[PDB]
Amino acid sequence: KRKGIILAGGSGTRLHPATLAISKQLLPVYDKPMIYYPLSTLMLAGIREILIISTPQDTPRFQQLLGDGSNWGLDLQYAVQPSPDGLAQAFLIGESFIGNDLSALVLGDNLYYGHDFHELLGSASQRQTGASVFAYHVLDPERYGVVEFDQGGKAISLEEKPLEPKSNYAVTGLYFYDQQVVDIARDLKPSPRGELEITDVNRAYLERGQLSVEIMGRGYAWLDTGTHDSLLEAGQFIATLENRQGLKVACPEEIAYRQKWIDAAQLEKLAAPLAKNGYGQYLKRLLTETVY
Amino acid sequence: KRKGIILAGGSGTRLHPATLAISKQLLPVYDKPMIYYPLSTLMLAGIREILIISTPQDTPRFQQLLGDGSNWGLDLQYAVQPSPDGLAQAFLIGESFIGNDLSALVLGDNLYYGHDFHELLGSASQRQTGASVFAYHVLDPERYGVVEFDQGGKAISLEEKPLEPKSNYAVTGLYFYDQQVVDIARDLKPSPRGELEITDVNRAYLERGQLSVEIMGRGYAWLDTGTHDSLLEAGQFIATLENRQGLKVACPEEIAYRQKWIDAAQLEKLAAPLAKNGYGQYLKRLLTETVY
Ligand SMILES: CN(c1c(N)n(Cc2ccccc2)c(=O)[nH]c1=O)S(=O)(=O)c1ccccc1
Ligand SMILES: CN(c1c(N)n(Cc2ccccc2)c(=O)[nH]c1=O)S(=O)(=O)c1ccccc1
Ligand SMILES: [Cl-]
Ligand SMILES: [Cl-]
Repeated sequence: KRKGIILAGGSGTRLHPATLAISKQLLPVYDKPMIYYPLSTLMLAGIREILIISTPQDTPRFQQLLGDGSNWGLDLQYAVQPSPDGLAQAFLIGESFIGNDLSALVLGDNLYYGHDFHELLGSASQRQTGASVFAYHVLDPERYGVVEFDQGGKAISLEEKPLEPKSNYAVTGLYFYDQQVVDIARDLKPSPRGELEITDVNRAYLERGQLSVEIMGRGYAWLDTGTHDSLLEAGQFIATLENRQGLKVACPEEIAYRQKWIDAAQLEKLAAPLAKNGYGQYLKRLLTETVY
Repeated sequence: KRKGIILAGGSGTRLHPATLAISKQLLPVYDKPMIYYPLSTLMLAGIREILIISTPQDTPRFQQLLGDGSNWGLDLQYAVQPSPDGLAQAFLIGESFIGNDLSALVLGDNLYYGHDFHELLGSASQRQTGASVFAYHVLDPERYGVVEFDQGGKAISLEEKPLEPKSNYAVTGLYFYDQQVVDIARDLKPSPRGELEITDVNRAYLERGQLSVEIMGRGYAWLDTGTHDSLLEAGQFIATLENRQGLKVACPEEIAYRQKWIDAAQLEKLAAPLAKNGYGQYLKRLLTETVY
């Protein structure tokens, strides 16, 4: 079975003053808190048992929003990150949560969208050995881990934030790991910046021949929310799809309902308190519409 | 083989004064003229032989932009629509262009986007009998043809712009027809509004048991450009994907290049005149990037 982890840590001061109010991942993308999207993403890969790592100060705030997840058929747990020592520390912090299980790590500020996303996540979640990551063509690969391919399409190198990228293929912030991830991670020492890097972990799988790098196609939307401009862009986007469709993106209640993790009576009950606004009215409509 | 048709007709005065300047389908969605999207859509379904129907006044303008299509591996032809007698008149006007072949009709102001769009269009283009259309969940099904399904998911009725819709499933403006389409069409008389309706044609296939209605999923983007607000929304959208990816949506040159309809020397030649701007630089980069 596969446990999940959301890294919803500090972005420091780089989005202040917006974020003096609350954590980045509490800020909304259009109509719902940023963290609903990566949560919804782990739910879509069929993952029910999730660890949220954030700062000591923001843990309670996430707790208040999300609880223990039992309202939605989930078991949500929390772990505090004291210092921003890199995202590969997620595995050490999360070491007893993980235990002997498989895992998935997602960034709390990435936004995914597209057709058959459920199936793309299934095929990486389905593999019970090695590691699986997604490469997505971007304008600015310097901002991310960057995968290099040989003429045959096989991954041959990874580099973290290179000043001179080998490709425009960025590694997305959504990752799948077998039971080897903790131990590889424990053998890491901090990078020149002073962080435990996810790229160093993925590289170790690569050298073992156990890294699968699947392409996320250009028909998928991968966005993030690292600047005020891009956050804004992300809101417009979702808003446009939602107002077009009469359907929501990353509605956790709906997803749990479609995963069969809660039933129509439980859904109606979550809808009860929110009946006056468009969101509770949306969850009520899902009881009596067939949506393909 | 399958011929294509683009209906890029009058929107009257309903977008004036923007459109006193030029036809709607000449207006740009972000960086390229509206008509590049439905053109690109027919190209993606593997269609090379295309009839553009527009007003007498706009035919030359389309001609000037697009030519005979031979620059892009296409054979583009033109036919004038004198009066706005409905979109089912496309088949009568287009009757000798169609001849004994299969066909596809697309609206000149619809925007499609998503993963495996190429494969969704292939599976309807592949069928050599009957008709195939796509139903897409929308907020406002009153604006469109609306398909009804039975508990099993089978189409059981179609209605044009109903005041009291049976579902939120709109029939998109992208349609595939066998050789029966002209004759069915010739048996149509104008609706109460005074138009030859596409819904009446699709209904006739439905009653013959020869209408396939495939769902276009919520992971696809279906947008249109009927109002100034929505046009604007469509531009933002495309712009967001393009600036994110460093990739274009509905670049006809690129598509013809990937269809193998033109070669790397022809592409370089189309790039030559546009070298100074971002678009010609984009076509040059496609000569030497591998894009999955
Ligand atoms: C639009 N997407 C989506 C989908 N596709 N669905 C339908 C669904 C729900 C569960 C498993 C497969 C499909 C849904 O109920 N809510 C959604 O937001 S999605 O696959 O692109 C998605 C799913 C979760 C988070 C972000 C996007
Ligand atoms: C993003 N899309 C797209 C794609 N997918 N491609 C790649 C491609 C090109 C030809 C056949 C299959 C895939 C492309 O070269 N240009 C594109 O705009 S698309 O399928 O959503 C599309 C294609 C044509 C018009 C509008 C969207
Ligand atoms: Cl794709
Ligand atoms: Cl879908």
